[PDB]
This record gives sequence, C-alpha cells and structure tokens, in this order.
Amino acid sequence: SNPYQRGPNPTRSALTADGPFSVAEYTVSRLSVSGFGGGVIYYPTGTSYTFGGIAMSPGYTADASSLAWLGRRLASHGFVVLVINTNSRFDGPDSRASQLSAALNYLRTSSPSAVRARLDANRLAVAGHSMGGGGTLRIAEQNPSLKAAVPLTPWHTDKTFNTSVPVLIVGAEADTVAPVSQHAIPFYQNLPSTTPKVYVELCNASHIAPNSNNAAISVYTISWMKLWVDNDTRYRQFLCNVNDPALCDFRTNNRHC
Ligand SMILES: [Cl-]
Ligand SMILES: [Cl-]
Repeated sequence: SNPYQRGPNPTRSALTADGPFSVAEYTVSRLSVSGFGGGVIYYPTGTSYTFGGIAMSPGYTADASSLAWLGRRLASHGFVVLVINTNSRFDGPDSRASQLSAALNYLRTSSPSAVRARLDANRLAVAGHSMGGGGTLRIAEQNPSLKAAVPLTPWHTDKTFNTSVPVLIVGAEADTVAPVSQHAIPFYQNLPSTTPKVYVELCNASHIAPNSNNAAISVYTISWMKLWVDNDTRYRQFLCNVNDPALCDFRTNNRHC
C-alpha cells in the first residue's frame, strides 16, 4: 500500500539528522537559467526510486548557502530539492514566488538527466525562509497543484492567501524581523478553514533560526513534506497530539490527523 512510501518507519530521533539516502549535489549556475538566479540541487543517489521535488527560497539579502543544511537534510530523507539563488539578493516576496515557479519548471524540464531520473514531477512542493516564506505562500495561492508549502519565519505585507495547498508555518518567538503577531500568526489565521494547516512556534528563537541545523525545523518540515508529498501516514504521529517542549505555541485545524 502507498506507491510513494520511501525509507524506514520513522523515529523522532532519526528526523533530527540526515536520513537513509546518499545525496548528490548539482550546481545550477546563475547565468545558465532565466527566471531565477541558479542554486544547488540536492537529490538521492545509489537508488532506483523516484521522489517528490521541492523548490526552496532563502530570505532577504541571503544566499542559497544559508539553507544548504536543510536542502541536504530533506534530500537525504528522499526528496529532490532545489535551493535557489534569487536574481537579486534584494528581491521581495512576490518576486521570490515567480522565481520558485521558474525553478519548479526547470527541475521538471531542464535539469540534468541524473536529476530527472530521480524525480516524480507529479508531486512538487515549496518552502522558504523570510521573504522566501512569503514567496512560498504567494505561489501556493497562484498554483494549487502543489502538494505542500512550508513558510519558515515568513514575512509578507499581504496577509491573506486563499490556497487549498496544506501549509505548515514555523514562527520564532523572539523574531524581531518578522514578528509572529504581524506575520506568521496572521498568515496562519487567514488561510481557508477547509485547508489543512499547522502553526508551530519555536521557543526562544529569532529570525535566523532556519539558517542552521535545527531539530524542530527538521522534524516538522520532513513530516509535513512526507505526509503530503508522499501521502506517507507514518509521519502523522509527529504532527498529531503534539506535546513538544521546543515549542511555545501550536495551532492546527486537525484535518491532517
Ligand atoms: Cl516583490
Ligand atoms: Cl537511472
């Protein structure tokens, strides 16, 4: 049962480190693509399976290297992951959405044959930090064929996204760049009631929490991607009846349970 199932039965502990798949890396140079600023693809190797794909945007003034740890972590749990560089480091959230859109088309159509051989382009998802997270909400609303969206410490001036794509938002309690009361929590609140949605808030963490290995971001991002990109109900346990000391808030409409 479940053609998309990959990897062993999960434990929390296994989800805080790199997973069972070996990972290859391919550098997409800036000038080799129109529509975004290149980036790095992390993708499984040593395997004959196909996997869902994820496009992920860094944050304001940031490089793709800021999220390398998470691109590798995801790919090692069984995902083809393209972390973009933006055309300009100063690009805003809606610009980042359009570049996510270009990056997804690139992954499907024009990436190297070794990458395409590992990708099931029918199952794609998006994630992003800061302003990249605002771009994630924008594209989830523009393109409801996506399987999931994970905005990390997100920032946007627009507060309402009418999307049927399942969304998990990571807020940081002590974020002063995108305070959760103005950004993350309103985005959560304003998503449709019928859309499966989760908000998790990291205790004593600031806007830079996504820039380095973080156990909570690892568990919740892996689990949400697994549950919706792979229909993998083994990951429901990490997302249901949550009692996590690392979190200082938790909200959900509990549609995913
Ligand atoms: Cl913009
Ligand atoms: Cl092959």
